[PDB]
Amino acid sequence: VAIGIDLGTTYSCVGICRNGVVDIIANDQGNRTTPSYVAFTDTERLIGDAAKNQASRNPENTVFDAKRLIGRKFSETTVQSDMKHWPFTVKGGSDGKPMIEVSYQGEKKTFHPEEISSMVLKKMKEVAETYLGKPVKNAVITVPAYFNDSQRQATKDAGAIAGLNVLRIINEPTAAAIAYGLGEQNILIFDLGGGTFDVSLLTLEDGIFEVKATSGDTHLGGEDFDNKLVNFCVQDFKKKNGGKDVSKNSKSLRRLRTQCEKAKRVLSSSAQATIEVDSLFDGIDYNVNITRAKFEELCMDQFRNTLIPVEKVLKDAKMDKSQVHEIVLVGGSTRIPKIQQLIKDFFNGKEPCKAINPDEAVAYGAAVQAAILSGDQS
Ligand SMILES: Nc1ncnc2c1ncn2[C@@H]1O[C@H](COP(=O)(O)OP(=O)(O)O)[C@@H](O)[C@H]1O
Ligand SMILES: [Mg+2]
Repeated sequence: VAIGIDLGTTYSCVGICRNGVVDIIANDQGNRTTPSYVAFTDTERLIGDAAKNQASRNPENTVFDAKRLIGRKFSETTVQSDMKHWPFTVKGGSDGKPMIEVSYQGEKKTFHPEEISSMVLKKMKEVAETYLGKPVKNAVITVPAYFNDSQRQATKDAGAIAGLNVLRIINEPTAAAIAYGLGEQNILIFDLGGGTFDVSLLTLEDGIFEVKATSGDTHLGGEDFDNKLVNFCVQDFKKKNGGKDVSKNSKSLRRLRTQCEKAKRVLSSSAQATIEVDSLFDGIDYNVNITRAKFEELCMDQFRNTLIPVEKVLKDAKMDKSQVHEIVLVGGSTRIPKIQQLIKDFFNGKEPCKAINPDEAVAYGAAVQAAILSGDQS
């Protein structure tokens, strides 16, 4: 028995390929993906939905973004940039590795990034075990195509810490292509997730995939679209509440961001949505209606700029966009209709591969590869 695990920047996903078909496994709360969050409380260690749902109440001890630190040295310039985002403490050890400091059961505990990720993997493992009713040990784990040897080995080590026999580390874009069962074929993976954007151009030759070029933006994702709605709501609240500034309270903002993300999802299938927060700031209730057009308007420049990395990978691959045989939409943010419209137009009306829920495709393909590596050629 071998599973496929997408260890995602913001959400992870686990699937299993049995008898040639892939079942993505929902977790305790019925969610087919699980937040890559770990929280420490006076009494318990929380992972996934429970961790994220409690983040606003305990930001200092709720850890996320471990993928941004795994396999890196603390001094790298990316860590210095990324950290003004994290409410949790990160320090450098003697070896120079990042140490995530939190409080757990009234005590101070430090964890390496791969130890945090091992906790997320262990959760996904248990999710599969509950669904299967039997233990699981073998697994394939995916990583971004640009991950280096240290980041990959640290991800493999996280698997071993979680009790998993890691059969192979594989590239996220190649997993997505495998999911779709894709002569030479030029394949463009457009992966717009919760915190990151990755564009990869692949070639399929004799059933063998080759990554020809990659680009993207490590700080463009759904969360940034949430923040445009948050900025709008902060200005709106000020206009109707005598200039009171909600942004000065971190809890209020986080409560507001949570509702902005919810409404954003609604706007992917409805023409408008409501953002509602009772007692948001002071004792003042907040309520606003957001149309798809206004949401699109607020994010247009960011939506438009997703195409610049697409042009770059094609430039680097010495390839004209008309030579792309398939466009694969990965990442939950590719559910936004305006994003899909921009991609299709850029590729002159070519319909993209999107039938597989975009936040599951990576786990989907990973599970396929896990089955094949287990001797199951079904
Ligand atoms: N229907 C939807 N419309 C717009 N965005 C969505 C929708 N569903 C999920 N998302 C977004 O997708 C993101 C998560 O994508 P995911 O693929 O899990 O990210 P990652 O793989 O980087 O962890 C979140 O920002 C979330 O808001
Ligand atoms: Mg993911």
